[PDB]
Amino acid sequence: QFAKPEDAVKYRQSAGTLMASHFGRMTPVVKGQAPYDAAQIKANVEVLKTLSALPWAAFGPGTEGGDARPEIWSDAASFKQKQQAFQDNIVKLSAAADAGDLDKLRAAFGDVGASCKACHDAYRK
Amino acid sequence: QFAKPEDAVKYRQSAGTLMASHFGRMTPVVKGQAPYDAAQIKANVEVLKTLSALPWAAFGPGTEGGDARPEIWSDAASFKQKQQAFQDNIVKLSAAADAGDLDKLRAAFGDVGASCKACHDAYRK
Ligand code: HEC
Ligand code: HEC
Repeated sequence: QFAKPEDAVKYRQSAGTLMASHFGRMTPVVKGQAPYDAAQIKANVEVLKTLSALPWAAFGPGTEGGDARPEIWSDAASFKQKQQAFQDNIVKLSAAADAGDLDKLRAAFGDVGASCKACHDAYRK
Repeated sequence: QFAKPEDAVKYRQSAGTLMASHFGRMTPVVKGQAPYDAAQIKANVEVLKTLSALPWAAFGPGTEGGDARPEIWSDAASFKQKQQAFQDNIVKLSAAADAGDLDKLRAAFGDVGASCKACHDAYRK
C-alpha cells in the first residue's frame, strides 16, 4: 500500500509511536501508582492488540530506510520469529486483561516489554 | 496518557498517518483498478474502525499544538459533532464491507472521505 519506501517507513514509525503510547500508558497501573479498572485495561489492550499486528507488513519489498537495520530483510526468518513471538506475548497480555487479573497483567506486561526491547536491540539502529 | 502536550500532538498525527494509509489504500479497489476481495476489505475496514476512534482523545486539556486550529477547543461541541459524524460514516463503511457489497462500499467510502475533508477544512491549519 506504499507508493515509495519512505511511505512504508512513515507508516511503521507511526505504528511504533502508537504502540508505545498504548503500552506505556499502563506502566503506572502495573506499578500500582494508578488505579486498576479491569474494563479500562481490557479495552486498552484490545487497541494494543490491533496495533501490534500492523508494523510487520510495512517492512516489505524495497522498503529499506529509517532506523530499520538491514539485518531485518536478509534474515527474514529470524525477524519473523521475533514479531510472531512479540505477538504471542500480546496474546498473553490480552488473556490477562480479558480475565481481569492484575497479577497476571503485571507478568504479561513485563514479557511484552522484554519482547519489544529484544527486537529493537537486534534490529533497530 | 501524555506527559507533555507535544506527546499528544505526536500521537494524533501518527493516528492520522495510519488512518490515511488504511483509508487511501482502498482507493484503487473502489475505483476498480485493483480487484475486490471482500474478506481483505472487511479486515482492513476493521483496522480502520479501530484507528478511527483514536485521534479524538488526544485533543484533551492543554494539548494545543501541531496543525490543530485553536477553534478545536473553544467550540468543543462543534468539533465533537464532526468526529462523531465521521465515526458514523465509519460505521456505515464497516456495514458495507461486512456485507461484502462493493456498490455500497464505494458510496460509503466517498462519505468517509468527505467527512475527513470537512473536518480538516474547518480545524486543521
Ligand atoms: C521487531 C519484531 C520489533 C518489535 C517486537 C517491536 N518493535 Fe518497535 N521498532 C522496530 C523497528 C525495526 C523499528 C524501526 C523502524 C524504522 O524504520 O525506523 C521500530 C521502531 C519503534 C519506535 C520508534 C518510531 C519512531 O519514532 O521512529 C517505537 C516508539 C517503537 N518501535 C515501539 C515499540 C514498542 C512499544 C513495542 C512493543 C510493544 C515495539 N516497538 C515492538 C521493531 C520492533
Ligand atoms: C476532525 C473531526 C477530523 C476528522 C474527521 C479527521 N481528521 Fe485528520 N486531522 C485532524 C486534525 C485537527 C489534524 C491536525 C492534528 C495536529 O495536531 O497536527 C489532523 C491531521 C491529519 C493528518 C496529518 C498528520 C501529520 O502528518 O501531521 C492526516 C494524514 C490525517 N489527519 C488524516 C485523516 C484521514 C485519512 C481522515 C478520515 C479517514 C481524517 N484525518 C479525519 C482532524 C480530523
